[PDB]
Amino acid sequence: NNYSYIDPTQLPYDHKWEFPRNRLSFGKTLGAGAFGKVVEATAQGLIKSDAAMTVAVKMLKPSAHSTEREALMSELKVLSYLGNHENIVNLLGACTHGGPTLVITEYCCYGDLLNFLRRKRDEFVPYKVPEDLYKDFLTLEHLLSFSYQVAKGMAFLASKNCIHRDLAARNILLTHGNITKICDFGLARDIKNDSNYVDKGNARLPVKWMAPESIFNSVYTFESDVWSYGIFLWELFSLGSSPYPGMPVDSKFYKMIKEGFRMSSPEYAPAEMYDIMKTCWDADPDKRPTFKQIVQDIEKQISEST
Ligand SMILES: Cc1ccc(NC(=O)c2ccc(CN3CCN(C)CC3)cc2)cc1Nc1nccc(-c2cccnc2)n1
Ligand SMILES: [Cl-]
Ligand SMILES: [Cl-]
Ligand SMILES: [Cl-]
Repeated sequence: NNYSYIDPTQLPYDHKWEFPRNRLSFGKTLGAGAFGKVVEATAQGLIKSDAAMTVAVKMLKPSAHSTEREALMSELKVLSYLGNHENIVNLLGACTHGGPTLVITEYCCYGDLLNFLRRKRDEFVPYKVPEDLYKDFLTLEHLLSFSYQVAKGMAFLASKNCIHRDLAARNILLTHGNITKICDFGLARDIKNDSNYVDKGNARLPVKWMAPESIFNSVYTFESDVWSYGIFLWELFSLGSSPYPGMPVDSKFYKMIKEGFRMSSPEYAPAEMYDIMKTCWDADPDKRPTFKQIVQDIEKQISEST
């Protein structure tokens, strides 16, 4: 089962979310996997004054089977259960009557964070971008803010007993004002053809982001998400590089993780952020920081840079 602690079969779908599907107008695909996709759409009458707005809509493809139909309804129940939160992609509505399940969220102006970092990598500026302000250079200040916002969103998920299990820059969205939103593409990512997912047993898993207890024992906990957040930090401060660069996931990789090999600091990581990474990758889950502790650590770093 994919729910470590919460039980979505006992969580109620709040009908306040229900939206008439005929008021959606579908546009371009934002991401697609084997069985699901997310599309841009315009929603009419979602706003009380009958102004139009752009949203993102998740739906299954005709390729989908009963398992995926149940999974999408479970996902909707979990998002409804989580409720509103500024660091999580905002649920706006859903369509459950009169057709297949549709899940409607806000549209995030700048897309996923991994591609944003790669797009901005070549013009990154560590300190002090004035006359150059119009270019919207990526700065160290932004990276610290991203780390802080994702940690705050993850502390929220943990406070709801929710385990992400695929925390990574590809599952962070960026909107106006350098604001991040944790999401989960899930079935709307083509993991079959994504080299960041690796065949393990009968599954395709994000092995380079996974804690050892998740790889070898299929254990998913608050503490295993913290390990993934450590890998996410490495992506962030390497400006979108793939982790363990040049290492295939093979028997040698699993042995090195078990033996205690860990990545060195990426080129742009402040020492105190690498400190967080190292503690997130402790072999002992009980010695990793909590997300709440990470939030307090990074908040101090941000106030000390200013
Ligand atoms: C339209 C939609 C429907 C559902 C979701 N779902 C989630 O974001 C999500 C996040 C966390 C959980 C919690 N869950 C707990 C259990 N573990 C195993 C999985 C995660 C569930 C759903 C997002 C979206 N939004 C979305 N998804 C992908 C891309 C985009 C997008 C892309 C580009 C521009 N703007 C938006 N927008
Ligand atoms: Cl469906
Ligand atoms: Cl969960
Ligand atoms: Cl060190």
